[PDB]
Amino acid sequence: IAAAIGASVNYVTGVIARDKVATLEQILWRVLRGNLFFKTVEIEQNAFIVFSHGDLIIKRIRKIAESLDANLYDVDSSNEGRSQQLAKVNKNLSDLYTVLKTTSTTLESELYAIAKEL
Amino acid sequence: SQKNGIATLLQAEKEAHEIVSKARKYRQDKLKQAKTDAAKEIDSYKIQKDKELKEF
Amino acid sequence: MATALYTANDFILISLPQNAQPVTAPGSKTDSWFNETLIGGRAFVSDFKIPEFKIGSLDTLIVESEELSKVDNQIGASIGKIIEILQGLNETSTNAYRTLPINNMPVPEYLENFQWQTRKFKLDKSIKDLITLISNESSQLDADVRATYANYNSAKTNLAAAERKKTG
Amino acid sequence: EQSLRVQLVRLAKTAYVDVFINWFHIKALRVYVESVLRYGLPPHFNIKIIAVPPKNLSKCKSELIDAFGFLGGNAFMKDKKGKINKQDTSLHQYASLVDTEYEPFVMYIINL
Amino acid sequence: LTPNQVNDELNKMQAFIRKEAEEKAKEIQLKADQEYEIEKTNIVRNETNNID
Repeated sequence: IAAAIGASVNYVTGVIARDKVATLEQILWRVLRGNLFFKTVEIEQNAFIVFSHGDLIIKRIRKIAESLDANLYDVDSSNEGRSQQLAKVNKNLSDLYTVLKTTSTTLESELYAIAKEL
Repeated sequence: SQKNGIATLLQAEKEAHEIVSKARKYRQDKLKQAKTDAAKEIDSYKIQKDKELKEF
Repeated sequence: MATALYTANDFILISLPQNAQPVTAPGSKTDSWFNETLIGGRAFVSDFKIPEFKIGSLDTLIVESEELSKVDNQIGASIGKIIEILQGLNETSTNAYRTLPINNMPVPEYLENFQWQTRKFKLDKSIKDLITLISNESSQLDADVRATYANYNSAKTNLAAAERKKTG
Repeated sequence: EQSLRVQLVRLAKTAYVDVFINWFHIKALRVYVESVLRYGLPPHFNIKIIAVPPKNLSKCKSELIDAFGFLGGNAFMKDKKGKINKQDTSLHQYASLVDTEYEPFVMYIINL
Repeated sequence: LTPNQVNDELNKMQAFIRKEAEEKAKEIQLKADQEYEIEKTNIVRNETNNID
């Protein structure tokens, strides 16, 4: 915070489904990219990994991340455009949730009319 | 050490960004200074020519 | 051992921080340890320290490592090909070029006098051009050996043919 | 053929001494550079090259691993100790390049 | 890891961040002292040539 609502510090948020492959990435990062990583981890429902890095080595960390398959992006959502980012992301997700429902209702209406007809 | 370590990173990055911006600030300021310190050399040479033109 | 044969001096290169301590022998300095402790006291430890060059940036540091790994292989490929040829002909020992003197000084001793040698290489050149320079010299020298060896085989073919005409 | 043969032996020894000096420079540079990258400080790093007597390589590799490996970090530390020179398997052979295992401190094994 | 391992890696980090910054900034202002001399000399010499 107070830096990751901007682009002052670089964070790489990401989801990964093996903490085991995350271990492999920490060894790699360290050998060729030194100790510029600070590695924090939370168990999620996936695993939340976070590497934190400079703003001029950004692409270098990404290559490594890409190759072992992680969703390490500097920002993982594109709804961004209100400050803080999270407020836009929450409103878009309120539109998303009801838009699937409405679709289901349409699917149902068509199932009732035409199963017998079919 | 979770927020102490990140605090270390965050502070370092602000501090790097500011030292490099200070050297860039220094370059802008010297190029403007060059424009200024060349403006002083021109009108001391011109009045030198004015002085010996007056002898004629 | 018996899974590998050695009969010539072998080397391990280490670099460690100068503040380090071994935990296999706490209460020792790294330098003191190499001589006294390490493999039954029979380790020969040699100087290999080199100073600072000029480093582009931190950013540049990354690019340099990658190249160094690659050039190290490539030179290694070349030196192996030269040795394989000298050995192959058996007009020079096959039993050396593992601990055959360089600058007519035994190889563990050569490394002991190795502190960053000068032939064309100075500590006031940039690191990127030393990585490049070195590799260009190595590739030229090997390509020369490959061409002269190539020529020597075309010559063997001609000598057999000609001989056959002379009495075959 | 006769001219080529003498030229070939003379050239190969002269080229060999120059490439030896060249190669060790990349190894010296590299180990220093890799230290600078992984450890940072101190700005001058303590580099030594150890000439090992024949057949005591296995013992050497182990004692250094035990002693210094802790500095590189516990994550970095893997056990796959041992060495297979025959082509029966390709495990048990350290190099930072492979994901299979890694060196746990800046160590290169040089085999002439 | 260990807390201890992690704190050595934290000092090392701020060391690397600092290294990048001095080394780049040191270069930028040295080139600027050189830009100054050349540039200033050039503007003057043009106008004095006209004055002559």
